[PDB]
Amino acid sequence: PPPPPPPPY
Amino acid sequence: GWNAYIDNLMADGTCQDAAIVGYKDSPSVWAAVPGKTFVNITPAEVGVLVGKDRSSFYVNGLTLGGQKCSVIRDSLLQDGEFSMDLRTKSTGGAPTFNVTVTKTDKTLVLLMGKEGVHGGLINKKCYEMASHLRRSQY
Repeated sequence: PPPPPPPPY
Repeated sequence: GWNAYIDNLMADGTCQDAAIVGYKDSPSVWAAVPGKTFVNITPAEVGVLVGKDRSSFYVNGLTLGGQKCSVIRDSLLQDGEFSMDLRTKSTGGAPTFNVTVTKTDKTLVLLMGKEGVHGGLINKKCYEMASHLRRSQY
């Protein structure tokens, strides 16, 4: 998996 | 940024659906394959997944996105192997697929393989991504 994406929004 | 995880899981043509659902506080689909099934996962359905009854959906099964599935092996809350294996209850018709739901700290990674794909292949794929997610504090 790539880097952790931002929170939802 | 979550778009890349779905693309990642689907990149090798062995899967037909995938989703990352947050389950803490208010369950919600953070990213899912469009036009498919997991995109329609409901908070009630997520409720059953992380619920207290671990041997009741065993004879009555469960649904993900309206789709009825069969719990074949449940270890979602088990220390170490936080995974659950299901098959798609094609009670009607014929086509059946292997599904795996894996749990991390804030999410559930869901994966559905194409017709004929070996279950452990879907299990491996789902488990390693969630392993990446929890090491990154997710």
